[PDB]
Amino acid sequence: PKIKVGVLLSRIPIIKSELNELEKKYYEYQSELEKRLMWTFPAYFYFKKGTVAEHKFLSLQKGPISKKNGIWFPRGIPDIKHGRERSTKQEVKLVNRPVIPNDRITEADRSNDMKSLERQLSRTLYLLVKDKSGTWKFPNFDLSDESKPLHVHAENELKLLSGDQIYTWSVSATPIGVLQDERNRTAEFIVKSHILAGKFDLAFEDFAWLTKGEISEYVPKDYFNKTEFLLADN
Amino acid sequence: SLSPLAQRVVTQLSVMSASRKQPKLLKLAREDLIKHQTIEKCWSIYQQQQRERRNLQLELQYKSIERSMNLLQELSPRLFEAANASEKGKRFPMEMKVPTDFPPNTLWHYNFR
Amino acid sequence: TRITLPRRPAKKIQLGKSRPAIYHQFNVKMELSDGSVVIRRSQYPKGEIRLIQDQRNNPLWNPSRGSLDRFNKRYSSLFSTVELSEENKKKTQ
Amino acid sequence: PKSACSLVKPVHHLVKIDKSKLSPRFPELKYDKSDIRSPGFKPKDTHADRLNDHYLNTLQSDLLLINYSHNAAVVKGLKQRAWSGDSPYHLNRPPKNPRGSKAQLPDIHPIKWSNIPGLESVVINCFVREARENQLLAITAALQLQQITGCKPHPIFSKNDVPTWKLRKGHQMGAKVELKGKEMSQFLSTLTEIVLPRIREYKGISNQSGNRFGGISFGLTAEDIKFFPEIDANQDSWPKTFGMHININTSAQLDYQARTLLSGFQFPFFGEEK
Amino acid sequence: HIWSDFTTRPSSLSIQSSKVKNYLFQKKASLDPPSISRRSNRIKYSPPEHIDEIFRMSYDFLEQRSSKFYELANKTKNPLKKDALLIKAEINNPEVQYNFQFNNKLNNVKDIIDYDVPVYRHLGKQHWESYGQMLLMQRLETLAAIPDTLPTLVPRAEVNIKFPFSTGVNKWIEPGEFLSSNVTSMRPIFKIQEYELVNVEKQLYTVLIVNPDVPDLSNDSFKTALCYGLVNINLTYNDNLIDPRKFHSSNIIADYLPPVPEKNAGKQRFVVWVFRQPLIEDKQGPNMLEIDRKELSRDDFDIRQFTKKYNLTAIGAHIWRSEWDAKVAAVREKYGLPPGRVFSRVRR
RNA sequence: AUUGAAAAAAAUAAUAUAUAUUAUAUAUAUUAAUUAUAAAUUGAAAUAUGUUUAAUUGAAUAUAUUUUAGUAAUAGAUAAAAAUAUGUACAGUAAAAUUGUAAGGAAAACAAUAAUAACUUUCUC
Repeated sequence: PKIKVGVLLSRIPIIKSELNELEKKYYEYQSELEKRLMWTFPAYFYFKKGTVAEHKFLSLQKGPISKKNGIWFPRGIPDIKHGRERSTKQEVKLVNRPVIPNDRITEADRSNDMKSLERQLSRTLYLLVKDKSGTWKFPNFDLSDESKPLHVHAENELKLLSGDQIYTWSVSATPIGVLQDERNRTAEFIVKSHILAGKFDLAFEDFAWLTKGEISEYVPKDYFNKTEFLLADN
Repeated sequence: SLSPLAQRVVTQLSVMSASRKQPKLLKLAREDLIKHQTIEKCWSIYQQQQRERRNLQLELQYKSIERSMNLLQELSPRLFEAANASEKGKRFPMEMKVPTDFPPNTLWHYNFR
Repeated sequence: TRITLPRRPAKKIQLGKSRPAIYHQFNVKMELSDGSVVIRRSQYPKGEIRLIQDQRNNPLWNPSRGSLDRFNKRYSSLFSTVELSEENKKKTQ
Repeated sequence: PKSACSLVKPVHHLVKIDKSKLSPRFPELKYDKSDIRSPGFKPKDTHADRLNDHYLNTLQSDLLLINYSHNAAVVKGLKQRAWSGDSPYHLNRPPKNPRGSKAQLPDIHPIKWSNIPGLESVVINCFVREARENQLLAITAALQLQQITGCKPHPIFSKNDVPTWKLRKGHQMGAKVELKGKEMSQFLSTLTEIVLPRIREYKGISNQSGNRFGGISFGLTAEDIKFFPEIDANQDSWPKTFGMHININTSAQLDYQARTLLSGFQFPFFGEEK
Repeated sequence: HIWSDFTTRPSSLSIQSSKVKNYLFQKKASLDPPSISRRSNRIKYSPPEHIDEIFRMSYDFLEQRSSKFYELANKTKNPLKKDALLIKAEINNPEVQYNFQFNNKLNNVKDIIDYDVPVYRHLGKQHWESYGQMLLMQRLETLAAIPDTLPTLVPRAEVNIKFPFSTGVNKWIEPGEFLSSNVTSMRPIFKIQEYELVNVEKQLYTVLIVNPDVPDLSNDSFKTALCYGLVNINLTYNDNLIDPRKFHSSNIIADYLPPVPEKNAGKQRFVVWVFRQPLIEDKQGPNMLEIDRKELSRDDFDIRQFTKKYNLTAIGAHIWRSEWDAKVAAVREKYGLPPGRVFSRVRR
């Protein structure tokens, strides 16, 4: 049987994963529970008495309503220590420049450019390739020599395809899996490797960088079943 | 009584201490308590499911690797030997960074070295 | 001789009544050397910090991507290679 | 006391009697600390841990792939050897201690989907030696630790006595703090990003550093602690500052695996490996 | 939405209180908790923020899970497995949790906590294991009621006794209590609460109160005494209080003789044992059993031998213990028992 | 109970009140507190009563009445640093040696160092 070299290039996510609707709400609740149970902010430590910095902090803050004799407090009598209502959550409001974070969605994402690497930042992108036929697949390469190791050969092939734009890193010498068949007596040993910093851009007609959910749409069903578990969900 | 250094130490100690800084106990109604329990239990179940999914995936990957390596051993001994080496001092590349909360100004570097 | 803070009588935390130390913490945004922002919980009161020297501008963490400085500043008009070639006769040593 | 003879009587049933539950003494203590009704309640899973998420997604699969050795069997550790029964004096004799070591060593298992190496715990041991003179220095060190971590420190006391170093027994000297879960992860992330780049000439954690089994360590000077953002934000509040040891405990079978794992979280490693 | 449906599912799984149910299921945290009865206290109270939407999501998640379980549950044929599936489906239901936790389990009202329902029965079992069962086991071991009467116990049914007819006061007896001779003058009332899946129609039970500590001066030791013996009793998960109402005179193999401890004879353990009958196949209806009433004796009673004879399995137990007081003579006189012996204060 | 928001009730336990019994039970009502305790010409906050600004509320400021700040460690049934050495109840396991780690070095501190077959529960193929 012919030995062939499968390669799937894994661009790892550059930001946090997006939270599930269930997850977000739960986290908010836990944060609010924490706040309710949180201690008083010891302002006396962080801000020295009779100082310009303290004064601004005081102005930003608003104090708690104290207990006073001859008055009904229908939400119980105020329990105060270090200037906080013990019965409730405390809120503490706070080059010289405002830290403005960048948008997590990108220009590429908006346009839906599949060849770009900046198109999904919270997901793991995988390099797919379209051959002479209409099928998509992970980059295949013929291993005729069999002198060098397999992963190294794969990397060299990728580099050749690129024209030395790509900068990859093999995770290991061990192959993740095999794609095998009876019609063509061959064996495609799949290597894993990580794109670190470069273009691809280019026999194969077209390519794309896709998440696990999009690969199912592009690639055949049997092929997907064979190589589903290899891909990360996020 | 005390020096300024002693005072500052006491203040520092206070920052860490629970003395007169902590609120009342979080009391709930019985209905509220139940609601909380149902929230927590469901969450725990979800977390377990996620763990199983990930664990299952890992097991599947391991099985695939095993299947591959047996095949490699059968076909080309040299290739199998090359694959199965001690990767003792293997280091993850310093470019594969831990994904931040929000992305940088330059999202991706196209040139290198 | 030994400098100390002499202890008062300790307050009896009853069994079951012990409460966990939940310190007051703010959600603080750290903008690193480049524009990548990251949220971290912090005890000091500052909603936003921007950092100058981080892993994201250190050469050790990204290989692929002040006496000397003072000297450069105050010998700038002269512009100080050609200068090396001029002042490097290797006969005397 | 009529006697000191301790002797637990056998029972006539297999039901496991939890004696704590039969009392009415500590009603708040019968609840688990996870339960909302306990005064010991704390919101655990407050926000999504970032380093942990990264490990789950990218690293864990990669680590598994690295650690696969084909048909790798278990390597048994050094254990207590039994005596050959070639003499009647071997008959109730305690077993021979292990070959090289006095203590027994664990078995090294092959890495599979279950036992992939991962972060277990961080411990930040700060023993300030000037606090043999000044107890207040121990307090300041503990505060610093708390600031750095967002976790409650525990006081270290002088366990030993020695004349050469002016050290008594039973004297409060610095503090420690075992970080676990999300706080630990945050602390690691801060170390990777903020602090360890601001050390000027740092090559890395040594490759000769570590336990024999999945534990790696290093230490920060008093100069290095001034880069932590809680410290960093105010120079003025901290005139003095104390170094610290940082014991990272992994779920790794061996130390090279642990080193590889830490590298995955952006820890540089410089020295010649064992 | 399986948990809102009550076509096939019992009524007990819902909360019977309307206000409580409304509070549980609302779209905003507007209403105030029915548990807090007082207006001022309600005003004072503040529930934790964001709790509603998350709760709703959790409900949906667990409701979906329950529905999925039910898909399996109906396909299942064998009964224990089906019951287990049913339990799995409904155990995380908030309404059933509310019902169980905050209403009485001992004298359960059928509409609130139905022990015919498998989930509620499972909950009750779990509750029993948490405290009451452990306590019972401790009292059996410490007092030495197990090896002295009947080798071991594997507690399955929760057994609670009462003495309503003697005095007037209502009190479930805590295991290993010292009761007065006035209290235990007339017979007790049992409640055998069964938590295992069992054939309610076929399964009969026997109840034996035994006194291991009556002194035999010929042997210079003690002998057993069957103080009260019932057989062929029918239990039902909800209808389980063994009272003169239920059992007939035919069921009484040995009618209640009261504790009458002798002076200085010591403390006398009275340990009730509850056995279930052996169930015979290929026979519809409850399989009775005949006891040879001349063979079994009350003044000396091999409990273990009796059990061996009739092939019984001890599922439950309870114990009190009586010692001499002034009124035991009066009790004897009432029952027509003889004057009663008096022993030496010293155990020489 | 008055106040906010938009017929009732059905556990345990605690509290209040009542009574049942030579039975520390039952009935009804309600779910408090939970890390505090005197003493502060000086810090900080609230409320009330005035005055000025853009019937009004915000904002500023004066007096009065309060409230906070005395900033101090254990937060765990703690478990081989030191401290109450006799009772009882509940629970746990030491040491050495080895491999490491900022000053630390043979000798300060912290970490790690025997085996999971079977069993129960939970999630899952």
